[PDB]
Amino acid sequence: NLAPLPPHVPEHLVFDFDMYNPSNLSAGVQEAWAVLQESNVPDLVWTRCNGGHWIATRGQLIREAYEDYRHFSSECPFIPAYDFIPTSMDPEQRQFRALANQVVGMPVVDKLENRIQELACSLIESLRPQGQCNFTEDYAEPFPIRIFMLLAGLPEEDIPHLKYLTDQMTRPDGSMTFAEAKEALYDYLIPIIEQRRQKPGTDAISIVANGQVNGRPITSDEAKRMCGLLLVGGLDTVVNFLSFSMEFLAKSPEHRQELIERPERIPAACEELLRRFSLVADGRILTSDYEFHGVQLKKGDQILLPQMLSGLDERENAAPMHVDFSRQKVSHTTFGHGSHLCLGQHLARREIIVTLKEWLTRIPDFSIAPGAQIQHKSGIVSGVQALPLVWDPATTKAV
Ligand code: HEM
Repeated sequence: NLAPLPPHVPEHLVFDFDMYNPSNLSAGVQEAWAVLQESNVPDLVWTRCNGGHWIATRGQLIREAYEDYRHFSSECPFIPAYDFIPTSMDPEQRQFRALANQVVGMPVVDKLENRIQELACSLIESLRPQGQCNFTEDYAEPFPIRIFMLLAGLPEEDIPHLKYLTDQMTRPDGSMTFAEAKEALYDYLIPIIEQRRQKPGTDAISIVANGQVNGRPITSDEAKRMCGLLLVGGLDTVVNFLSFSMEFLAKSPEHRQELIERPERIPAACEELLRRFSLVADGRILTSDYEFHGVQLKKGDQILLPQMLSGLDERENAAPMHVDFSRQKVSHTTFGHGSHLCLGQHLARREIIVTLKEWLTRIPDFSIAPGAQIQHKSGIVSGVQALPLVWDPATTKAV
């Protein structure tokens, strides 16, 4: 479905890329997006897919647009009932982020690290003697939701229902509309926020519920909308990213062996994997008519600014599809750039590093299940549909 081409858009800039179903997704999702960086493709193009929108294809422009919040607004960040905070905001933004940093900043992640390891260990040990798993379902999906319950001081018994609600927001089975799933999340959070307003702990919800905004107490509406984002922001991104990384390690024994031999390289490897298997593609909306790098943008045009593409740009990193854990400068915008830079980036890195450290020492040798062709999916958060892995349980190390 190709939306009618707006009069202000010149035909030479038209490239009908579909962010939800790119051509040759079969070759890998990053590769599918990287078509936008072929030499015949301009730095800024218009697609008639998905309502019609601009796409910045190079890291320079992606970074610039994210820095220029006055022209490129977050009021409409998705192509093509959402009310989470502080996503859709462009003074308030700063205070909400400051409050979120209080609950997921480095000192919190540092305190949580060993608990993250103990969770990783328990999951891996549960899988280890089987000699197979679907990594995405059996390790990746249960992990970040459990980390959120730790962060937010919520009981383990609440996981199935909360997981169901967040699953309906991104992959509905039809039982709930997005609005219904969101409201049920709020029905869950509201009593807890109220309770911890009056009797706080040191968990994330307690800290949020007692925050201040513009010199007055954070409202219940503001607090639930922040807690909601802290929950959903760290689920599909981590699930899918872990899956891309493990798929790669399964298919590249030489890279796997490098991390087995030199575990001290795992933090640097994490960063290089974040670049190579970057997965988010958000956008902005034009606040006014604006000429950007020789291209006339119109007030209200949407522009896709794919975080994924900056680090894949050969102008930012040489031989960008190659994975090299020793890169001296790993340039990427995997966690975003500018005023909405991911608040969960420190927690996410710790989850990744802990996962790789524990998997590589317990199950150092694993492969893709023979005959399986790994399928990717594309959209705002690109991903791995399933990741069937196999290993010999006699090569593994028991707890
Ligand atoms: C590999 C994992 C992750 C990736 C790649 C990722 C990526 C991103 C990106 C690109 C943005 C900016 C979106 C934009 O500018 O439009 C963002 C924002 C955000 N992230 Fe993450 N994220 C990850 C993990 C997490 C985790 C674990 C959490 C929570 C614990 C989290 C919470 C948030 C929140 C609350 C925002 C909104 C920030 C704002 O608007 O001020 N993320 N993330």
